Amino acid sequence: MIRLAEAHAKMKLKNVVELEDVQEAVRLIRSAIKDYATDPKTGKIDKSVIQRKLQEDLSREIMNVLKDQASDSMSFNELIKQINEHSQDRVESSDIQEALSRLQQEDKVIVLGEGVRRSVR
Amino acid sequence: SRFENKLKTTQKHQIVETIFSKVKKQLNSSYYLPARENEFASIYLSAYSAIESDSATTIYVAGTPGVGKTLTVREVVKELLSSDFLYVEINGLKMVKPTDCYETLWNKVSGERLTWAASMESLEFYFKRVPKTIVVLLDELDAMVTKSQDIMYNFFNWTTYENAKLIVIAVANTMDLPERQLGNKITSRIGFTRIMFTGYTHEELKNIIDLRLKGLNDSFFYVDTKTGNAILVRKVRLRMSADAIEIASRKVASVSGDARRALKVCKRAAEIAEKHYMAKHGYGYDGVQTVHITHVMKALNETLNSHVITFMTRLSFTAKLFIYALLNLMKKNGSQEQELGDIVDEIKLLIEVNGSNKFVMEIAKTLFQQGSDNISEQLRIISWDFVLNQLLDAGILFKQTMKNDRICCVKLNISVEEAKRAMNE
Amino acid sequence: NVTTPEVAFREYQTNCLASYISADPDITPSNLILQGYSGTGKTYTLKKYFNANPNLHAVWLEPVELVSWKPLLQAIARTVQYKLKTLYPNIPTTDYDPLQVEEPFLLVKTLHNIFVQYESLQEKTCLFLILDGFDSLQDLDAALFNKYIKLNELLPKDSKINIKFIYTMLETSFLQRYSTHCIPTVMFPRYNVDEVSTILVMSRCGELMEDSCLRKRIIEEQITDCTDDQFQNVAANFIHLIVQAFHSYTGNDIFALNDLIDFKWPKYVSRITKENIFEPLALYKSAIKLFLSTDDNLSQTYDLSIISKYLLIASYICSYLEPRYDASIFSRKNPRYLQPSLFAIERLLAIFQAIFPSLMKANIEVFQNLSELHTLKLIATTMNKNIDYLSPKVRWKVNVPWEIIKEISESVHFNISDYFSD
Amino acid sequence: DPGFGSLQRRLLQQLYGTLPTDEKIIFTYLQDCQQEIDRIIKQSIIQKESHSVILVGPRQSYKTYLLDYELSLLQQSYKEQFITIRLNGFIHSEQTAINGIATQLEQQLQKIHTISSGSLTEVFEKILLLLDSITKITVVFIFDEIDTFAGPVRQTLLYNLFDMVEHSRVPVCIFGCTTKLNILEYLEKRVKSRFSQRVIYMPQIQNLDDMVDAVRNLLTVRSEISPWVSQWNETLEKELSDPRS
Ligand SMILES: Nc1ncnc2c1ncn2[C@@H]1O[C@H](COP(=O)(O)OP(=O)(O)OP(O)(O)=S)[C@@H](O)[C@H]1O
Ligand SMILES: Nc1ncnc2c1ncn2[C@@H]1O[C@H](COP(=O)(O)OP(=O)(O)OP(O)(O)=S)[C@@H](O)[C@H]1O
Ligand SMILES: Nc1ncnc2c1ncn2[C@@H]1O[C@H](COP(=O)(O)OP(=O)(O)OP(O)(O)=S)[C@@H](O)[C@H]1O
Repeated sequence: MIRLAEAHAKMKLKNVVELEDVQEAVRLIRSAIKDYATDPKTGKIDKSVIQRKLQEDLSREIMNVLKDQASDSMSFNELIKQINEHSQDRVESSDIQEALSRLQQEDKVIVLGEGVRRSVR
Repeated sequence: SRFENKLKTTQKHQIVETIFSKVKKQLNSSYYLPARENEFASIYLSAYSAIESDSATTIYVAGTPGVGKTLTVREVVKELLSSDFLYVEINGLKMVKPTDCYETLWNKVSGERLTWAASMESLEFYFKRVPKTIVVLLDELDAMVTKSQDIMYNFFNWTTYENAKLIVIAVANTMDLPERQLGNKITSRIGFTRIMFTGYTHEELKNIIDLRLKGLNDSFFYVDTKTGNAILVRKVRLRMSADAIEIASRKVASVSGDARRALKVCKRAAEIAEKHYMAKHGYGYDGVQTVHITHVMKALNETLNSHVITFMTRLSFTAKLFIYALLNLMKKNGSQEQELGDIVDEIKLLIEVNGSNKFVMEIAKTLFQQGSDNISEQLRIISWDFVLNQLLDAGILFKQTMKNDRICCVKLNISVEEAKRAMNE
Repeated sequence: NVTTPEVAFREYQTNCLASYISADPDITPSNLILQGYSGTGKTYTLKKYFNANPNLHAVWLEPVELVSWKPLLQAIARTVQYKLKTLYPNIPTTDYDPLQVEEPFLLVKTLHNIFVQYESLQEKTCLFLILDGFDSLQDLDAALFNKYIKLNELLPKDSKINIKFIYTMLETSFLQRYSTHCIPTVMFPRYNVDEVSTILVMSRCGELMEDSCLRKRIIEEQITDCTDDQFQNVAANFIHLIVQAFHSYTGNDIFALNDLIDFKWPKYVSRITKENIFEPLALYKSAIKLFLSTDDNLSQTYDLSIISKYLLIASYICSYLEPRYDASIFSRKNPRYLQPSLFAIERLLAIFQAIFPSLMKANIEVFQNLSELHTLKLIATTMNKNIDYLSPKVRWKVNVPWEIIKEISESVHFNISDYFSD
Repeated sequence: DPGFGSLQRRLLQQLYGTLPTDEKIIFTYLQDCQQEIDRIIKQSIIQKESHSVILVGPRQSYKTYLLDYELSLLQQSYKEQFITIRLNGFIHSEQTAINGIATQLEQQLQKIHTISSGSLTEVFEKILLLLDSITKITVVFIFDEIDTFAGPVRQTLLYNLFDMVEHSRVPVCIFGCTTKLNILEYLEKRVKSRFSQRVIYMPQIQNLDDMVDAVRNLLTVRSEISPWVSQWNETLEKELSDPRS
């Protein structure tokens, strides 16, 4: 990890290793290993039920926020810093994109321009 | 007899009879016939030869239920009633014990209550001593002939006697019954004189349906719009569109061709239309009517579709998690047999493969402790025993019995495919 | 509306029990599961609850003193009918044969016949039927718990009297099989060490401060007349001592401790003196010679003889030596741990004649002592107990551990470390 | 104070459903089904139908609850119009079930205004001749864990009762409760054919909101028992309303 992250930082002519430059190092080391817990033989013939529940709970929480956030409009980025940063590691936030897209189909909220995100009347 | 009046009471406030009610009333499964015509005459002449000439024979008939055969032999022995015999419906599936038949026999012969031993003793006695034809209905013979065929051995060795005042009308389910459990020696006495009953064609189904609808087809009632009562205040008429009857007959004749199934599905669509008409006017229970194709479409589709899919789409999220993990195991080990604790390990996997996401955090928390960090650190997930059971008893899952709950096996009774599809919704 | 009692370590359970149980048969659920392992006082907290609320009515059964469900039913019948006869002496009644019921449905019919006559009651009243240990029935099957759950439904709904069960069970591996019924249940977790000591002392001071031996030794020693507290102090001290010294050996039991206390109290009394009563320290430093060994045992130089010694020591040789090797390591020219494999006769005789110190060929005393062994269950047969002495399929295997083998070898002076090689 | 005890009494007897039958509150997420049952049962009593049916669904699915709700509701309306017979599959073996029928029948006749006399065979043939044979009494059945009768060995009693459904002039009705979703395949060809093929699956709660509303129904009281009833229900709906409570 260290001899490889410093090489990544050498690439791009970076003079000092950042923090968001060991993360792809971890990714690369995990290229080999991603898919087994107790026994090997990855297999992994690639929408899951637990993914369903993830989207669902995110929808719950974000609806509760945007209905508690009376200024019904806020950016995706502002919303992320409002929720996805309160605690442990940030989430993909494109799964958040699918969440808000559902809330457009269901029409519980309205993006209303990229700059903000409003809810429905 | 004695208790029959004990079921008759007086308080009856003019029970309301609507149209489809009368329909189903004549459409009841109880009240010449077209489908079995030459069979009628064939068995009629068999019994005619056997009795009018005072002989004794064995009329074997077999075929799946619902082919009218019980009704058919009854019609034959009913027209024969008018022209010596004891119609004794010995139904093996009605006999409490297997031997109980004897006693009925042992009663109908003299009216005595002794054991099966003296029963058959005096029976054979009567069969070989009495100087000189009693139609004993061996309904659903299978039950009686299960232990060692001794029962049927007797029941036919009796028949083989020449001057035996004993005609038997045996009905079995399958054709090869005498050739798979009965003794060869028994099979011979059974003889080759067995009449087979085929299925029913949708033509015959139309015939029987219009028969049940003879006096009522497309007919007129006198219905008071106020109460919904029907009398065979406007004189309404009703048509039973024979196209739906056609399609029902076709569908039943396809897979089974059974009179019972067809009658019942017709009744079902009828009462569905009935409840819709009742709702549309609200008569409660105290211009022109019809039965569209769509009614029978629904009533018939409901007799085919299952619910396991529409059920598993409603189980607790814990259950769906369990099933999805089990499917991952099935495809990972290709064994379609998993170990229970192994499934627990896989559930742990599935929960942790996703990152420390706050939502995965909530899931981990609740699924391992209902919030309340005060009490936490469960080994196996919450309700896991409970959901396992809720599955097992529901016939979906199937598990062997070992008090060691980490190496006991588990298998899906349903198809893997339908389960996967259920996960996909 | 009911008086909830208080128990030193059943606060939540007391409250929830008084909550799931009251006078009103309507707001009282059908069944109930007091669950928990033996040693949590269920049979005691329940009693100390009922004695606080005498207006109600209960029956107490001992499913362990019964054996099967047949005596269970019969006892239920007799107890119910007698309890009602003794609960309302005025109402005339026709007692039904409690020895007539032999089927779970016969029970329901009998109870219906018993209750229909009590319809002269002034109000709907409950009757709590307590089964104390429904788990430990020696003939339990999967199909009994529900068999007893469902009796609520079969019985009439508007009877003047309402039977309501209270099951008691342990081994959560059993209750799990019936979760989906969602019958209300209370659990009693086992105690921690400190609360164990608390319960134990507050329950056994009444035994130990006034037992015979201590009071005797009071006058038997210099009198040193003193108040009741001095005995309280010394007894409680001994209690904390024994529990804190044997906990790791006994677990969180209350019965095992109630056995060790009585096995080690008399001697401890014997080792008291005139002075140590105000000094628990030296008292301990003096009585120490018991605090450090259970002494719960009440390698023997087995009576058996030389020929028997050799018979046994040879019959042990194929707990590791399969017949593949014996004819090699014994010719005339680790599975020490695992359960022993099965011998066959005339192999035992083979190795015997091998390692007996041409000297002996007679076989009357040999087989004599062989039968002696088999009566001592040291070399038992996997097959039956009667045909072993033929020569049908029959296997013999040793049932002595390895230490007695060391003993027999050293005593007979023959060495065995050779034949085991790895 | 007396009021608080009274209100606790009310709330508790609600949370067992032990309120008087006219006051029972059935959840919305299954009303139609009992409605579907209501017709199914009442037109089997008033209009004297003789159809069978099997309720099916997991445990704790109010099956017996809906049944007894309907029967009680009809009792105050049509007291003597019928009799009720329940034979739990668990406690009643295939043979004991005969005596169960006999005894429940006789003690229902003795309530509506010699049967158990004889042997098992004799009492069975007696109930046969009694059932198979101003208004006629309808006899409603209720089975718990009907599947246990549907063992691979016999499936006898079910067969006989469905025969009664098919023939007897006395309008009978059967409500088989069970849990095996694929109940049908258990039933043999003869039994299945005898069976009216009508089995109603009991519903489950499909939406979190439905459970919230069910809790609302349960906890709410509809009259004044203690002065706090208004305060009680308002605090109730307050706590149940906020998705952050
Ligand atoms: N030709 C017909 N006309 C009118 N109704 C019929 C006709 N054929 C069959 N049915 C009906 O369908 C039922 C079928 O009963 P059966 O076939 O006679 O009995 P089964 O074939 O012996 O079945 P089991 O008793 O289980 S072997 C009859 O009782 C009628 O209700
Ligand atoms: N809180 C307590 N207060 C006083 N004594 C207690 C307490 N808890 C347990 N005991 C004592 O410990 C004994 C154990 O009672 P049991 O109920 O028999 O134990 P158990 O867990 O029921 O095991 P059993 O008898 O096999 S069911 C009681 O009889 C009391 O003497
Ligand atoms: N006497 C009763 N009065 C009111 N509700 C009852 C009664 N007995 C049981 N229940 C309720 O019945 C519900 C569970 O359904 P039940 O029909 O009793 O059992 P089930 O599992 O649904 O079907 P069964 O009974 O197991 S065949 C629970 O909500 C109980 O509160």
